[PDB]
Amino acid sequence: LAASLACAL
Ligand SMILES: [Ag+]
Ligand SMILES: [Ag+]
Ligand SMILES: [Ag+]
Repeated sequence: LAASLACAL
């Protein structure tokens, strides 16, 4: 989940 946030942004 954390990585998905960083990736998205
Ligand atoms: Ag991305
Ligand atoms: Ag990415
Ligand atoms: Ag990604």
